[PDB]
Amino acid sequence: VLSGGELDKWEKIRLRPGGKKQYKLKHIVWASRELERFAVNPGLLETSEGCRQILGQLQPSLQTGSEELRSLYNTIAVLYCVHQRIDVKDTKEALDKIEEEQ
Amino acid sequence: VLSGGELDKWEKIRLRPGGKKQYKLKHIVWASRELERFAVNPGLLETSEGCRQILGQLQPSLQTGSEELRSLYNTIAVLYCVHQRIDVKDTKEALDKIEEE
RNA sequence: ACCCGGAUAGCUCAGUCGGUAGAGCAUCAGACAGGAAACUGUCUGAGGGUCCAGGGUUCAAGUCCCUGUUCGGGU
Ligand SMILES: [Mg+2]
Repeated sequence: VLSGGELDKWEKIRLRPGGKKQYKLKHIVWASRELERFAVNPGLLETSEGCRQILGQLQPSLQTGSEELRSLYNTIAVLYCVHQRIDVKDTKEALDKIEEEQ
Repeated sequence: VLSGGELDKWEKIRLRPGGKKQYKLKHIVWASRELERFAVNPGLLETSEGCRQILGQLQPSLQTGSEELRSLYNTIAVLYCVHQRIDVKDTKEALDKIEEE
């Protein structure tokens, strides 16, 4: 789902801006599982374009969505910046670079 | 109640194993205070034997004791390992080194 | 800008009188029933956290006080 060099990037990112907690492998695994429970092709995770399609498919449901959904949307955003080789240090930053594209 | 060199060790020990809080003087003071209310010589604190005597004297009362008592018993244990020059990094280790005997 | 409420296991959430934290799902391993078998079910165990960040009170803070960050809701 992620390359070798990308993992080392992934494992450097923090969940909260000032947090002392950062992403691990468990997040990717769990994300692919929850992707199927929502009737989505988990294969779309290993490409930057696949994530673009997923993120846009979930953008609307976010406003009315549950806390469990936003969490998923966030993890995919962070994972998108890694594929795009965009450098980010925490989830907030990832969401910002994704909104800058619009 | 404590020597100069022992203090430097005392104030390095952590209350909780991974805790970011460490022992200070207020703890030793507070322990001697609670000692007087129970009719015990606080002078027994500045000796390796004095703490050994207290710790064994309170072993029974522990099962039925208050939360504030456990606290006292622990603070005294740490104070014993410092007197004995036994190396400990937190209260937990002190309790372990006392049972290892 | 102001007021209110959240932040705790990979995720959603509980946590009582302050006294070092639990469940559900997820992940791993195992057991039992039916079945030659692939399999279809039922239960059990384990790992996994320092409780957003920084200070303060206290012998002792997830818990009480203040600040910052952040999310949602309201005016
Ligand atoms: Mg969470």
